[PDB]
Amino acid sequence: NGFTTGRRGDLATIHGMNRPFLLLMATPLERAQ
Amino acid sequence: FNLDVDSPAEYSGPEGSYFGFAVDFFVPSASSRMFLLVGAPKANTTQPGIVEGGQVLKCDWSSTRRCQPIEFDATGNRDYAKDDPLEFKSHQWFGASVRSKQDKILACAPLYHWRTEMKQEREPVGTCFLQDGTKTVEYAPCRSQDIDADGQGFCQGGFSIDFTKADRVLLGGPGSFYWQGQLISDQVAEIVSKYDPNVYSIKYNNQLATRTAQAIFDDSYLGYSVAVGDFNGDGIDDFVSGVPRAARTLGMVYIYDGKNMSSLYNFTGEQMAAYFGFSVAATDINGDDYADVFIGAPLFMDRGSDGKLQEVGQVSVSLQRASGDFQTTKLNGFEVFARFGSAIAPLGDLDQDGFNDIAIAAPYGGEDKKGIVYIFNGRSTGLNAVPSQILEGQWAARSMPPSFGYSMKGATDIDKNGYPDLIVGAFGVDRAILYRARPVITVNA
Amino acid sequence: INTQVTPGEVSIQLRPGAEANFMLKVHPLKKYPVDLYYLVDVSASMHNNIEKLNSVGNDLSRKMAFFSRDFRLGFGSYVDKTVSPYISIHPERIHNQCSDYNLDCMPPHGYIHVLSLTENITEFEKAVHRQKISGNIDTPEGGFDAMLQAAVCESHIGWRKEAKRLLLVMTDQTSHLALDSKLAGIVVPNDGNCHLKNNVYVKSTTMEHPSLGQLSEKLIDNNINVIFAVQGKQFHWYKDLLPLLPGTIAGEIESKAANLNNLVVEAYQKLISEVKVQVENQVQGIYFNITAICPDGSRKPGMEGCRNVTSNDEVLFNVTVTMKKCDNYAIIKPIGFNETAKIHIHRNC
Ligand SMILES: *[C@@H]1O[C@H](CO)[C@@H](O[C@@H]2O[C@H](CO)[C@@H](O[C@@H]3O[C@H](CO[C@H]4O[C@H](CO)[C@@H](O)[C@H](O)[C@@H]4O)[C@@H](O)[C@H](O[C@H]4O[C@H](CO)[C@@H](O)[C@H](O)[C@@H]4O[C@H]4O[C@H](CO)[C@@H](O)[C@H](O)[C@@H]4O)[C@@H]3O)[C@H](O)[C@H]2NC(C)=O)[C@H](O)[C@H]1NC(C)=O
Ligand SMILES: *[C@@H]1O[C@H](CO)[C@@H](O[C@@H]2O[C@H](CO)[C@@H](O)[C@H](O)[C@H]2NC(C)=O)[C@H](O)[C@H]1NC(C)=O
Ligand SMILES: *[C@@H]1O[C@H](CO)[C@@H](O[C@@H]2O[C@H](CO)[C@@H](O)[C@H](O)[C@H]2NC(C)=O)[C@H](O)[C@H]1NC(C)=O
Ligand SMILES: *[C@@H]1O[C@H](CO)[C@@H](O[C@@H]2O[C@H](CO)[C@@H](O)[C@H](O)[C@H]2NC(C)=O)[C@H](O)[C@H]1NC(C)=O
Ligand SMILES: *[C@@H]1O[C@H](CO)[C@@H](O[C@@H]2O[C@H](CO)[C@@H](O)[C@H](O)[C@H]2NC(C)=O)[C@H](O)[C@H]1NC(C)=O
Ligand SMILES: *[C@@H]1O[C@H](CO)[C@@H](O)[C@H](O)[C@H]1NC(C)=O
Ligand SMILES: *[C@@H]1O[C@H](CO)[C@@H](O)[C@H](O)[C@H]1NC(C)=O
Ligand SMILES: *[C@@H]1O[C@H](CO)[C@@H](O)[C@H](O)[C@H]1NC(C)=O
Ligand SMILES: [Ca+2]
Ligand SMILES: [Ca+2]
Ligand SMILES: [Ca+2]
Ligand SMILES: [Ca+2]
Ligand SMILES: [Ca+2]
Ligand SMILES: [Mg+2]
Repeated sequence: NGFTTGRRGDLATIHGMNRPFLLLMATPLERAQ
Repeated sequence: FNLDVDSPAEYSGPEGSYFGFAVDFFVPSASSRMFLLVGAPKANTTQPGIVEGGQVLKCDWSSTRRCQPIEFDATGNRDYAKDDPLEFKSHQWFGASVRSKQDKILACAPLYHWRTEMKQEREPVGTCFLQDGTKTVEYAPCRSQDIDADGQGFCQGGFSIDFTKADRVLLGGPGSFYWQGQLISDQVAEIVSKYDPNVYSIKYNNQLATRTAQAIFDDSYLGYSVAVGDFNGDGIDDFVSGVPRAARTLGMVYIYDGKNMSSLYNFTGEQMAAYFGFSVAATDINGDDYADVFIGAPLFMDRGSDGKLQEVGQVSVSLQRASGDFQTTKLNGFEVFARFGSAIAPLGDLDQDGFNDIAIAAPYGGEDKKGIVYIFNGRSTGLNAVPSQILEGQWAARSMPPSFGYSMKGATDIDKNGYPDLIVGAFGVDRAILYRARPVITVNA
Repeated sequence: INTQVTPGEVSIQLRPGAEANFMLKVHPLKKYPVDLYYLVDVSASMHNNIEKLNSVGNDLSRKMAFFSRDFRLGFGSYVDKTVSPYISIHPERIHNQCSDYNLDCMPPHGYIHVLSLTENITEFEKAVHRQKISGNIDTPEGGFDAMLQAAVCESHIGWRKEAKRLLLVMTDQTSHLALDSKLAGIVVPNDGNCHLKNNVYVKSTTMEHPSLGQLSEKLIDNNINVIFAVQGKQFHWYKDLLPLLPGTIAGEIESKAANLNNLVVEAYQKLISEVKVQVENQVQGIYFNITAICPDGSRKPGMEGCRNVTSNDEVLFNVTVTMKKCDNYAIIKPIGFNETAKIHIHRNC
């Protein structure tokens, strides 16, 4: 997803979601030690 | 003023088949007989497994009104694999555009969906069948290897067609490149000689076409209507097409050089949402040997006396001059909501004076909205802005409005009385009508 | 009987070549019961803005507690005509145009009426909260056909004759025109009736869109005050059409869309601070001449009338009826108002 041909028209916005992304899991800054 | 409304030659097709959506004349000089040509985009056919294909019924004038459908095609859907149809001919609106040279017939289908080769899809590319005497061919330059909504997948090729005087076919696809539009020109001398009944994407050596533009031009609808005529003195006809949603729905009209498809002149509308370029017809209305442009804007809203707006329509007349300029004049409709300027067709010389003539139709005008056609006469100055004759439809609306005046044709004498004639199609009641131009005598008291 | 437009009726006799006159006074009232309807575009492009409809429930009703005696709201959605080439006709895509992106998009629909006008704001919030988006292919979208359907169907939507009918059309793109339907085989002009059978627009797929003139006539006939709320650059497109559409307002929605309640309330104030008239004359030879007398005394031509009106402020229209040729009546009405003056012109030849 997100790599098929350049979609213009009404589908242009929808084309961008489910794009390959990152899932970050880190500790909060306020709970280090 | 000489067209005879006392004895109109009648015609009729099947009920509910849109008989008369497109009309023309057939004059094969070899056989020296005269035939009409009427399209029925909603007609049923003999094709197996196809419902509502479309028919182009060839109707005769010489006292026999027998309309025999031209067998442009008889088969059904060709297939890619087992139970994998390649094309979908059902509801294809075949015959919505009929154009005839002396010995050729070109009827196109704009709503012909097909299963693209790469993946199972339904792309309305459209196709055309060019019958040249005995040989019959298929013409479909918008179904290619590079198609999608991005490409010319939605081309709807064959929405508008015309013949150049130099044996070329000008084809207009409104929907390609996300509805920017496209024009395609190609010569018949190559359409016939390049047709393998087992090949779909055919490359034509001497084809001319217009390419992709920036994304701000979407929904322009270039090719919504085409016409031809010489406009830069070379002698070769030049491609005039109407793009009725350009410039924030103002409407524009483009003129392309007929030798290399290079832009020459532009027009532009003056009101938003007026459909400037809906109809285009290039004739020679003042008799100065220079072709003159006509442009239709059926939805133009015009200020009333009190200030209230009225949607009456407008036709723009633009007289070509020898230096590259255009002397433009406006011309407004007569009844509100009548869509004056829907159809424009040159008439030749309807009264044989020396200046060609023209006729403009208001399909939804008239009493009880049956339809009205107006007849204009040229002069040495230009068009004469008061219509000499008013042609009115005689048919009531059965389910939908009769739409008398949606399509019309002229400039060919079928009686051979010396004067050109006119056929009109009131497709909302599945009828076509032929009118005859009476000879004109000059009494010098 | 009439309270805001006086006189409500006039009987006059004229003879050819003569001119008469009278005075027509329009006094706007203090507070108006307001009926607002959200004709919302729910196409795929409008997906980021449907979620911003959950704030307009109570906030706006608080903003409009002083400008109105009571308040009502409604909902409704449109995308486009459901035929090729506007939607895809693939059997997988025909009922969910988003399927190639794994979305739970709702099946496309010409226009669906959702919630008839109600004073229960919790109902409006509930109706809005459960709403999904749809999709199609073309860049423009069929908004004008939905506008006509919402304007004409009266007892379905639930308009009040005693109210100040308002109609908000939330979109972000240009709309389809009348003759754009020829690409889809729709060559039947719109008839101007409305065809909601089960709160779904049945005839979206058989007759084409309305034109600007027909849309404007249907809007002004039903006393509808349209407030466009466009978001992208197409606000300018919706703005340049205002001269062609009397009695319509266009606001701009910023990217943050925090300016929606303010958009509605400022548009309503600008709407209530204006008076203008037109005449629907269907008699032969009689020409009406109307010059408006503003509270600042300006001699405006009346067709756009006097602006910047408030209450405690009566606006007077100077009329001049002519009698040019012989062979009914004419009704002169302030656009947006609920009362009309019926000039029962007698003619004797
Ligand atoms: C009648 O009316 C029509 C329509 O209004 C008009 O046609 C339009 O013509 C113009 C000009 O020919 C077209 O606009 C572009 O023209 C440039 C020409 O390049 C030179 O001129 C520009 C002017 O500023 C300079 O900036 C440029 O550096 C050059 O000096 C073309 O290069 C354009 O092609 C672009 O599109 C191609 C396909 O997408 C690209 O492959 C190409 O590289 C160009 O891309 C550019 O723009 C992209 C935008 O995103 C950008 O990403 C790229 O990086 C690059 O910058 C283009 O042709 C316009 O498209 C025409 N419109 C239509 C509908 O045909 C007629 O000229 C007019 N005729 C008369 C007689 O009035
Ligand atoms: C062409 O023939 C077909 C049938 O072969 C007709 O299809 C009819 O369509 C209507 C509505 O779509 C149905 O109610 C009928 O049941 C269909 N007919 C049959 C026999 O099933 C179609 O109407 C015909 N076209 C024209 C223009 O007459
Ligand atoms: C206004 O509408 C809300 C719903 O949007 C109504 O609240 C519901 O009331 C019923 C009882 O009749 C409960 O079963 C529901 O759970 C309530 N829903 C919510 C979301 O609270 C409310 O009753 C309506 N107002 C009036 C006066 O009836
Ligand atoms: C136009 O609106 C006014 C006020 O918005 C309406 O006047 C009300 O009429 C109802 C009965 O129709 C009365 O019960 C109210 O007391 C009136 N209110 C005021 C403030 O006068 C008027 O009826 C409306 N006219 C039409 C034709 O609908
Ligand atoms: C309202 O319009 C009438 C005309 O219908 C005006 O009457 C004219 O007033 C001028 C000013 O003295 C006279 O010269 C004319 O003879 C009057 N009659 C006509 C037919 O012009 C009247 O003055 C206007 N009132 C206002 C306040 O503008
Ligand atoms: C097309 O042909 C005309 C004919 O003279 C010429 O003027 C024009 O420059 C040509 N355009 C291109 C792109 O070759
Ligand atoms: C209307 O009145 C103005 C001045 O009050 C005048 O100039 C105009 O000619 C009049 N028009 C008609 C149609 O009476
Ligand atoms: C509108 O009315 C208010 C109050 O009467 C006044 O302050 C303001 O100046 C007026 N606007 C114009 C443009 O005169
Ligand atoms: Ca040329
Ligand atoms: Ca000329
Ligand atoms: Ca002549
Ligand atoms: Ca003849
Ligand atoms: Ca759309
Ligand atoms: Mg959209």
